[PDB]
Amino acid sequence: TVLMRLVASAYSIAQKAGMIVRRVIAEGDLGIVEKTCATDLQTKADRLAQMSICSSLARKFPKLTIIGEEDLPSEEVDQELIEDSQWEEILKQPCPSQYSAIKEEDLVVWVDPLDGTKEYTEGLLDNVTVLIGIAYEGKAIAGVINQPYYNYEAGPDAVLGRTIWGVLGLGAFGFQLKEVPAGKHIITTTRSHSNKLVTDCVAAMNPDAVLRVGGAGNKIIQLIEGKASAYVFASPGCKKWDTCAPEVILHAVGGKLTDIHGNVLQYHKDVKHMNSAGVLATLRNYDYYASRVPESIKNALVP
Ligand SMILES: Nc1ncnc2c1ncn2[C@@H]1O[C@H](COP(=O)(O)O)[C@@H](O)[C@H]1O
Ligand SMILES: [Mg+2]
Ligand SMILES: [Mg+2]
Ligand SMILES: [Mg+2]
Repeated sequence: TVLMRLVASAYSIAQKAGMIVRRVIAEGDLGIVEKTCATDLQTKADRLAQMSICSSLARKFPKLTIIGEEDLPSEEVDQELIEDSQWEEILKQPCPSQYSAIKEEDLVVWVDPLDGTKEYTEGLLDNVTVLIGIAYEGKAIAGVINQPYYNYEAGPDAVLGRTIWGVLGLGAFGFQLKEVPAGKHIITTTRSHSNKLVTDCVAAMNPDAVLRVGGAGNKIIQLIEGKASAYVFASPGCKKWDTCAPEVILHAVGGKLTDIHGNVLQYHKDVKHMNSAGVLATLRNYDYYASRVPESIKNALVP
C-alpha cells in the first residue's frame, strides 16, 4: 500500500536526517541563525535535514503535501542529501484496511526536521528528535521519530541513535513501554520557553517532580518510557509538526494528547500551524491532569 511504503520510506529518511544532525555536530560549525529571538533558532542541521527529508519524500511521492517547519528559499538540493531506501521490515506489516485505499494526494506530511534546536545548540543532545507525521482527513495516522542521540551517554557498547514508528491499527515500535511508579505525578515541560502561565499550570497538577527538558518529541518519549506522567505546556509556541508524529506514537500505546482545553488537534492541509491552546499529553490518568488545569489559564489561551 501507499501508506506503508510511505512509512517505510519515512523511517529510512528520518535515519538519514539523524545522520545529518550528528554530522553537523561532528564537524563543529552549527551555523546558528536567530529567527524571532534568542530561544527561536535554526542551525545548519535544521536546514540540511529539512532539505533531505522534503526532497526525498517529494521525489518518491510527487503529489504528497509536505509541510516543514523551516521557511527555506527554493534552491538546488544537494543530491547526496537524497535518501532512496525504505526499510523492508515495515513493508512486511499489513496495512490496516481503513487506510489501504488512500491515495498520496490525500496525505499530509508534517515535518519537524530537528525538534529541540535550542537544546541541540546547548549540548543537551538527547533532547533532539526528527519528526515526520502523516495525516489523513485531518487525523494523525502514522509517524516516525528519529532520536539521533539516544544513548549519547550510555557508553561505548551502546547503539547511538534510534528510530520509533507507528501506524494506528498496527501499534508502535522501537521502544519499551513503561509506566511511572503508582501515585507519582511527574510533570515534564519546556526548558527554554517557560513563562508564568506555563509554571502556574504545572503547579496546579501538584507535581512530585517537574522535569525541564527541550523538545516535543522528547517529552512524548518520556511519557511512553515512564519517565514522566504528564506533559503540560500551557502556552502557544508549538506547532502541528511538533505534535503530529508524537501523538501517533502516544495514541498507539493508549495515551492522549490534546490542547489544555481538552480539544484534539487537527492536521488537515489548511489548518493553522500554531497550537495556540497549548499541549496536555499523558500515557495514563489523563483526567487527573485535565481536571486540574485552572479556568484562568484556559481563559488566557484560545484556539
Ligand atoms: N515560544 C516559542 N518560540 C519558538 N518555538 C517554541 C516556543 N515554544 C515552544 N516552541 C517549540 O515547540 C517545541 C516544544 O517546545 P520546548 O518544550 O520548549 O522544546 C519546540 O520546537 C520549540 O522550539
Ligand atoms: Mg522552531
Ligand atoms: Mg524544529
Ligand atoms: Mg519543534
